[PDB]
Amino acid sequence: GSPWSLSCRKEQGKFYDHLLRDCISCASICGQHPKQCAYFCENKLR
Repeated sequence: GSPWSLSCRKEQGKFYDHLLRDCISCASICGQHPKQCAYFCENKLR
């Protein structure tokens, strides 16, 4: 269905950035990440 197939899982939490077409993490960008990674370090959680 979706284009989510070339993603990579190095840690427990991660995500796929379309605009980048690559697999980006959420913990590595804590504090300066999109809304998708809000569940890691943001109002959604912290």
